[PDB]
Amino acid sequence: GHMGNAAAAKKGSEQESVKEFLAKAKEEFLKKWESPNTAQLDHFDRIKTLGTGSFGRVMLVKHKETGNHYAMKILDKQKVVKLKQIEHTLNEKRILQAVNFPFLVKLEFSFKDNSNLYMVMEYVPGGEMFSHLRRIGRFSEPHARFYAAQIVLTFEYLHSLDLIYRDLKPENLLIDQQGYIQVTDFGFAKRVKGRTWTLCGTPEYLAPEIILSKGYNKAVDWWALGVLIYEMAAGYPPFFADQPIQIYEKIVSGKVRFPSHFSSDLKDLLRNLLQVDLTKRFGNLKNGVNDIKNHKWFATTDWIAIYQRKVEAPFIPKFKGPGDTSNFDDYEEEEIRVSINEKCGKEFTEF
Amino acid sequence: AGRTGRRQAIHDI
Ligand SMILES: Nc1cc(C(F)(F)F)c[nH]c1=O
Repeated sequence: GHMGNAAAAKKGSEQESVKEFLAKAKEEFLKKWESPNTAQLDHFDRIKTLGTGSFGRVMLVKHKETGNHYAMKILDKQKVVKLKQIEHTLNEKRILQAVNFPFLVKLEFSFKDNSNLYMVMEYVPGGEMFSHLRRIGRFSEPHARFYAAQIVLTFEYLHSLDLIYRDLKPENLLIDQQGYIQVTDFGFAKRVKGRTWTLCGTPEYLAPEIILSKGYNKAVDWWALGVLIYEMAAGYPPFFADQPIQIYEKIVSGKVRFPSHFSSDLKDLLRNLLQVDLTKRFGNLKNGVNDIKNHKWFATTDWIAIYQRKVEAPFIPKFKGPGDTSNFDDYEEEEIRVSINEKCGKEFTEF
Repeated sequence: AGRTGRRQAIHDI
């Protein structure tokens, strides 16, 4: 076989240890999910906008009492109601409260006021993978692999809790002071025991079954991992066009082309992740995540060492101080206006 | 030719 019978026994013991870990992690998650830390806006100084989206923005804030810096996501309640996003915003808060994993951003506070919802999370000063990747062009395969391994372990954790993530992309992956990945933006994360039906995500990263309005499962995250690995190693994603409709047509087609510098091991992995046929997609078969973890492209990956953060990272962001924003791009700064009248109170009773 | 800037999520197709 590929492994001697001893190496095979080591791998087996390793896989049983994973099951033991995930069983404990489920017990801890459920304790928090059933029986869940507020603050208020004037407890923080607002420093700088770190990112912007349809419903609001993320701001660097400084907690007045402690001097700690955080990233505060601000959502305009009226804009959230205007869409099927009420449920999604409640999903994000509830999931972030309850999960615990080294590569998942930690939520510190949440609160709401007349106009907005607020989630205050750990500030990750190394910046988005997105801007490092766009600056350097593409990551070498070892560098991409180090990040990919952290996503594989994070999805193994989330999926074991019946959580789908649904928005993997470099924009949502921050680099910490040790060069490891922090996954952010749980706005589309959801507890799903079997299938779900919402058309949501980011065009370049959507699995075909989402685009085709089919009920879908956690395998959409494994497709998205294929897109991410391709983009990290190529510098651009596999289904690449100026308009969403053109992107969707490429995704459904069942065709991918690879740069000539991709190793054959990488291409083989990607053909099995970017697999339209769900009966053949890695991560969706009888052996589950182990088809990915045991793939040749990951043969050098020490999964436990990655989890334990023992591996030297390929890139350490420059860090000048705890509130330094030099690794983030600039955004237009807008006033944070709070209405004197409560908006959408009944819709957000549970937040 | 494709999108090189930050990509926004979609809530409906
Ligand atoms: N820039 C950051 C954004 C987030 C967020 F979760 F996406 F909101 C967390 N921490 C950051 O440093």
